[PDB]
Amino acid sequence: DQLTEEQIAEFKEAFSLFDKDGDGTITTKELGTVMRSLGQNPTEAELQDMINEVDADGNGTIDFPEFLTMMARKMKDTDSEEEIREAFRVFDKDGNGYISAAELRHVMTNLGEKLTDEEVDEMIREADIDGDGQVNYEEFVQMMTA
Amino acid sequence: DQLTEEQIAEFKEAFSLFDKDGDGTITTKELGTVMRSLGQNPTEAELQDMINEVDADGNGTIDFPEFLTMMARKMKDTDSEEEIREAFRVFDKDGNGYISAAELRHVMTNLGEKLTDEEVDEMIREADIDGDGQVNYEEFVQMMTA
Amino acid sequence: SFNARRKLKGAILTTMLATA
Amino acid sequence: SFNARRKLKGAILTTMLATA
Ligand SMILES: [Ca+2]
Ligand SMILES: [Ca+2]
Ligand SMILES: [Ca+2]
Ligand SMILES: [Ca+2]
Ligand SMILES: [Ca+2]
Ligand SMILES: [Ca+2]
Ligand SMILES: [Ca+2]
Ligand SMILES: [Ca+2]
Repeated sequence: DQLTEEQIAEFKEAFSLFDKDGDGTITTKELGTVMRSLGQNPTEAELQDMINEVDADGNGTIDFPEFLTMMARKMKDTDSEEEIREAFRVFDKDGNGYISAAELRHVMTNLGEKLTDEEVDEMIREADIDGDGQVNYEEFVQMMTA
Repeated sequence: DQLTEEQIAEFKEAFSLFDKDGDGTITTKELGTVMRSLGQNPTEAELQDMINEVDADGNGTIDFPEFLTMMARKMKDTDSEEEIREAFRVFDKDGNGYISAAELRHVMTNLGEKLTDEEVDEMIREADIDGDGQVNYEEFVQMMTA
Repeated sequence: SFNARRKLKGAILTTMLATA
Repeated sequence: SFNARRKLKGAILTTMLATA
């Protein structure tokens, strides 16, 4: 059923974490910046490859539809769990199976987001189905699905 | 389940029918142009109202996410059938209950699209569940759902 | 190649937005 | 008002794209 207004806002939030200058386009420099913030080390040719896979208009940057297309391909076939587990590990830095409030704050700080203790606690609450104050792997998965 | 690559392309096609100059933004002038092509007669203040309902960044024009938001609101609650029936009537100009090939060509011509007889026949075939060579109301509905 | 399904869906979606 | 669900979903989606 129908793409929803809230779904769109979620995608727009993700786009804004890349598009830090809010000019409406994601460059290879912006892609690289976010990826390195998340502990990755892509090469220039790898960033170009990412953009070329979805650069429908050939202008060398990513616009909103092209960004959605990137996402749709990523989210398509995740049953191996390889990709989801890689993303979870970004957050679960100590590898203990639970994303703590401190761990979430680390990632949000790396992404350039200023948040209060109360804001981050509310984020945990959103994902924290079992109420234990931390986000496990299944809870993380459910945040993408849900 | 997940927004798909094809869904995105469908939305991008709709956006392009408005964004005829392909500059990535839909202006009130472009909105008006499409609407009048489809037999509507919006006033300037009505076009402004449409843009203001979704103009998150206040720049007076519609970008891709804002366009998706417009769509999502439209497509939200259509059970009265009022809106779908209005759109069907745009195509079913003679009111006989079936969108003919000629009727589809009329609308595509009005929208500024150059298409061959073969292309338009393929469009009919896509919607024409019962194989009668024309598109009825239920077939039209199913094209939005499907 | 021309994708008739995308073309017709795009036109239908446009017409829905262009409605009251 | 700050929407924690949107914020966390946006960050998760970003991290998924930023993966191999
Ligand atoms: Ca940018
Ligand atoms: Ca591009
Ligand atoms: Ca941990
Ligand atoms: Ca938990
Ligand atoms: Ca334009
Ligand atoms: Ca705007
Ligand atoms: Ca007819
Ligand atoms: Ca039929």
